[PDB]
Amino acid sequence: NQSSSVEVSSESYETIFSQRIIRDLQKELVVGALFEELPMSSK
Amino acid sequence: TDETEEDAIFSLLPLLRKRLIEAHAVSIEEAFMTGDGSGKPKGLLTLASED
Repeated sequence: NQSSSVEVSSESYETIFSQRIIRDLQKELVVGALFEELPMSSK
Repeated sequence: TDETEEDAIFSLLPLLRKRLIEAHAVSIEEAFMTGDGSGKPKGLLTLASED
C-alpha cells in the first residue's frame, strides 16, 4: 500500500492465499472402456 | 518375478526351493572332496597333496 503513515512489512500480509485447486477442461475418455474385456489366466 | 507365476499353468516355487537346497548340498560335497584353501575348506585331495 505504502500511502499511509503506517505501512505493512510485505505483501504476504496484503495477500490472502486460498487452499482450493482448480483444473481446466480436459479431453474425454471414449475408446478406453467401450469394448468388452476378456479375462485371462496365462500368457 | 511376479509376472511369471501368473504366466504359467502351475506354480514354480517348490522347484525353486529344491534347486537351492540341492545346490547347497552339491557345492558342500564338492568342496569337501577337493576344495582348495582359498576361501573354501581344504579338500581331502588337497590335504593329501600338501602332506
